This record gives sequence, structure tokens and C-alpha cells, in this order.
Amino acid sequence: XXXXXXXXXXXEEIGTVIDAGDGIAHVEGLPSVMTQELLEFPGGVLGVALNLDEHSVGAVILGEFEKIEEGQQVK
Amino acid sequence: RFGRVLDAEPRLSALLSDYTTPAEGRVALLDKALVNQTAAALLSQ
Amino acid sequence: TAGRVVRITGPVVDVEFPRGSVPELFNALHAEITFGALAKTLTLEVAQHLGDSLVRCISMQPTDGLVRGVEVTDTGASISVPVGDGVKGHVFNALGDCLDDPGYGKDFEHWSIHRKPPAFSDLEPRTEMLETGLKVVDLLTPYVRGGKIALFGGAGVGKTVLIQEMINRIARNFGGTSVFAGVGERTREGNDLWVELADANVLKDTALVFGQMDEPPGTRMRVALSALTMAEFFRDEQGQDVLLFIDNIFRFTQAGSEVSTLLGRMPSAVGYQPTLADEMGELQERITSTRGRSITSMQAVYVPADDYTDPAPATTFAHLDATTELSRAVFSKGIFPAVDPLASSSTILDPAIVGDEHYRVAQEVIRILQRYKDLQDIIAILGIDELSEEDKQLVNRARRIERFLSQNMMAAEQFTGQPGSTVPLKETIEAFDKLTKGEFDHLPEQAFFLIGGLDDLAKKAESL
Ligand SMILES: Nc1ncnc2c1ncn2[C@@H]1O[C@H](COP(=O)(O)OP(=O)(O)O)[C@@H](O)[C@H]1O
Ligand SMILES: [Mg+2]
Repeated sequence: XXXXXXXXXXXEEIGTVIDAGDGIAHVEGLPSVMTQELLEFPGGVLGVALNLDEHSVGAVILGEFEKIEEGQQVK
Repeated sequence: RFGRVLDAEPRLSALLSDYTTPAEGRVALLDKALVNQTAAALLSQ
Repeated sequence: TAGRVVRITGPVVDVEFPRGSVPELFNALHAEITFGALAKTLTLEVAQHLGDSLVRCISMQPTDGLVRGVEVTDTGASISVPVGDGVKGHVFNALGDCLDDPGYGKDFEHWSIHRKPPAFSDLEPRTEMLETGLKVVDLLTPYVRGGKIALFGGAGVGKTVLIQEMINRIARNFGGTSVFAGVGERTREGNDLWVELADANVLKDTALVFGQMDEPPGTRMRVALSALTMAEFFRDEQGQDVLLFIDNIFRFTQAGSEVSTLLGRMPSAVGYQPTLADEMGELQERITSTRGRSITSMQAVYVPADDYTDPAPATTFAHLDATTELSRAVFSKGIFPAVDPLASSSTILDPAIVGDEHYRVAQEVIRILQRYKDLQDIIAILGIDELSEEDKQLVNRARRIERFLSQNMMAAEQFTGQPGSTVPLKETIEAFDKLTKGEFDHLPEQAFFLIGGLDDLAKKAESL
């Protein structure tokens, strides 16, 4: 019975930059992102997801980090 | 009795951790799965 | 029921488990990576408990492709390596996977790589000398049959040449069974060794475990334990005498530091992990010749920036019975194998073990070279001519003694084309006694380079 209840309860992802500084960024969301996945930001900028914490993902920014700012969508 | 169940069932206990998830669905699931009306009322409270 | 990944930081991975099903330390866990051509099964080793049913693990493979939330299953046992007489002749990695034959060894007996060192009561010190046939080693740093030997040095001064030379000096004739642990050395050398041991037909009597540089630090530190397990199996169960070559053991501590910085532990001195001495000791004390059986180990130790005071070499110095120390300066002089006579040491160089004739000559040579190394500060400015005669007579033969310690090793034949030379102990003692007493002071220094014995010295001098 417990298994069926657990299944009943259990029954394109986009993240957001919460912090950004000097060539590194932290991203919220993206539960299904792979480590060292090549993320992309709105400004036509890429990033490498080095650290995956329990609440946010650390991404080193490749290229012009100037174009990144808090509240940007990352995919 | 509910405490005995929640301790004996580790997976159900982990699922019962809901402060990060939407509390409404957690309450619905707990009520559906879980009697003394007042004890279950306190449990949902 | 099983756990889930919840954090990833490089090779280190945190996993959450049900309330009561947390794995013990050093247990092995399996996880899946399914991206594509990068897909593989990761082995994680439990290193810490973080509380709240969460544990921190070291990945033996690169974590690239590992997504959060994937399930992780506990094997209930430590990383296990195959052991048995069938291990000999093949090449393995840290996880017990054969590289020459992928399925090989799956059906063999498996031993955990994590084991406690032998009881103190079963230890006994060794004193039997080992004759290698190298003049400087056999004279000033006599190795011990069943002891711990090490070769120190910086980059590009003769680790590999001298290590394969010692393989030729011992393993080529050793009646027992050899194990070779390549801990973070270059892979090309591993391939060269795998080819050479087959050319010489020694392969069938030795096992090889490789953990070369490309591998992440987590396995790069466990490779040593993986090979040591097979060595101590051959020691304790088969009762054979064993040779355990390891190159390079400094990379074990370096991988320890890499994983330490990720585990979150505070740094020590210049940037190594804490418990550095504890990890190195837990590794080294297992390599010991218990009563009635023997495991002769030769280790290579890297020394960054030639800083012999770096905590890692300074720590590993304590576990060794014989310590040959290479030097940049001696290498620049054209001396080979470039051993520093004054820094190197051996515990059995005492008259009770090696005899008076050997000890007296070794100590007189050390005295001459020490006086030379003290006069160097003047030699560098004013030349030899300023010295008084008691110092000049000494320096003239000091230079010759220094150069005569060189030898044309068998391994160097592939670079210089000159054949190799082996000399017996007695002839070396005779030669250095004659040198200290001055019976060869009339020959030029260039005559002494890379000779070998005395008859070859005469043959070379005659040509000049
Ligand atoms: N007797 C010798 N004569 C000429 N060259 C030598 C001799 N001994 C060592 N060498 C040179 O020294 C090098 C040793 O490199 P190696 O010991 O592998 O350095 P590392 O282990 O620091 O990478 C070899 O490439 C070899 O050419
Ligand atoms: Mg080398």
C-alpha cells in the first residue's frame, strides 16, 4: 500500500542566476543538469557547470562575463 | 503508533519531509495514506 | 532500497541514504552515467559521514556526466582486487579490471584493499645486505633484502632509468614473485615496461597494477593499496618472497591533497592535507617483512622544486631503511646515476653487518667528499690553486672519487649505446680503498667517467 501511495504522491527546464562575480556565476533550478554541462545564458555566453550543490549550481563563465547579471535565464 | 510507522518506514519518512516541497500536496498525501480523528488532525497540523 | 546523489564537486560526491541503511566507511558504491559515449558505471568510495544519513564519497572514475538524483547502490564491502597465483603475468587497474583481458580475474578470489597492518609482535628487523652491482649503492647505501628502499629526486634526474636498472639488477634474477605498482607515473613508461618484461621473459613471474596520471585522484591514491594487497597476499598466503616496486609514491600524497581540498578539510602547511603522515603511514607500514617472510620494496619519491624540505618527502623519509637521493647539481656535472653521496643513507652501513673493511672505506670516502663540499665555497671563486697542500691533495682525489662513483648502467645502453657493467662488492671496496690511499691519483679525471670496475679503468686510461 505504501508504494502505491508514494507513486500517487510522486505523480526544457530553465534556471535563474542568483549570484554573479568575476567570471563565475551561481544558478538556481536545473535539477536535471549534468556536471560539466555546457550551459548557455541569454547574452550568447556559455558556461561550465563545475559544482552542483543541494540548492544551486556553480558555473564558470566562458567568454564575456560582463554580459551576465542577476535574474537572467539559463538553459 | 504513527511514530512507530514513520520510524519503521524510512522511505515513507523521507517522503514525509516536505518543507521544501508544496505543503498542500504533502498534507493531501499524508491524509490519504494515514483512526483517532484528533490524532490525525494534530498530525496534519 | 538505495540512496541518491545530492551534491557533486569534481570527483567527490555526496549521497543520501535511508535513515538506517547508511554504508560503512570505505564501502564501494555503484552509480550510472548515461549521457552517451561518456556513459559508464562509477565506483565511489565512502570517505566521510556528514550526518542526517548523508555520506561523502571519492569517485574512482571521472564524474563527468553524473546528474543529481540518480540512484546509488551499496555493495556492502570495500573495493576488492583479485588475488591468486593466476594474477601473475597480467596487467590490472585499481578496481581489479584486467586491461590485457577484460574478463580475466572475475572468477578469482577477491581481497579487500583496506586492511590493518601486521601486529607489532610479528615484526622483525632485517639486516641481510642486497648486492645490486652499482658502486655508489653497494658502497655507501647498501640495500637490505626484505627492507624498504627509496629513490628520491626532482624532475628529470633519473627515476626511470635507475628504477628499470634495479629491475634488471634484482627482478631479473630474483627467485620469487614481483609486483609493480605504477602510482601516477606516465603511461608511456608503463607500456615500455609491459613490452620489456615480455622481451626479457620476466613477465610471467610478475604482476602489474597501473594508475597512471590521467586517472582522477581518487583512484590515483588507491592504486597503491590495490597492488599492496596482491603483494601481501603473495606474502602471507603463498609464503613466497616478494619484490614490490612502486613509482611514484609521492603522487599518492598529492592525490590525497587533491581529494582533501574537495572533502572540505582545512589545509595544513604549504597546502597538503592533514593526516598526511597518517595516510602515508597507513600505506607504508603494511609494506613490511614480517617474521619468516619478506617483501623487498623499492619506491620512487618525487620532490617538487627540488625542495627536499617539502612536507611529503620529509614525511616519507621516516619509513625507509635505505634512501638513495638524486640531485640536480650532480646530474649537471655529467655524473650518472647522479646519487648524492652525502645526503643518501642506509641503516645497515655499520661494521657489525657490512664488516670493517667496508665501513672504514665508506667513512673515509664520506670524509673526503665532505671536506670537498665544504671547500666548494672557495673553489667556486678562487679555484683550486688558493688551497693549501693538505686541502689540494684531498680535493684532487675527491674529484676522482666523485666521478668514479658513476657507472655505465644497463638501462642507459638504449641512449648511450655503451654496454652495461656489473661489479662485485669486493672489487668496489678495493677500488675505493686504492683511490682514497692515492694509488690512482696520477690519472686524469676524464678517465674515471662511467667506467665500471678497475680493469675497465685501466683499459680506458690506456686510451687517453
Ligand atoms: N647514465 C645516464 N646517461 C645518460 N643519460 C641518462 C643516464 N641516466 C639517466 N639518464 C637520462 O635521464 C632521464 C631520466 O628521466 P626520469 O628518471 O624518467 O625523470 P622523471 O622520473 O623525473 O620523469 C632519461 O631520459 C635518461 O635519458
Ligand atoms: Mg621516472
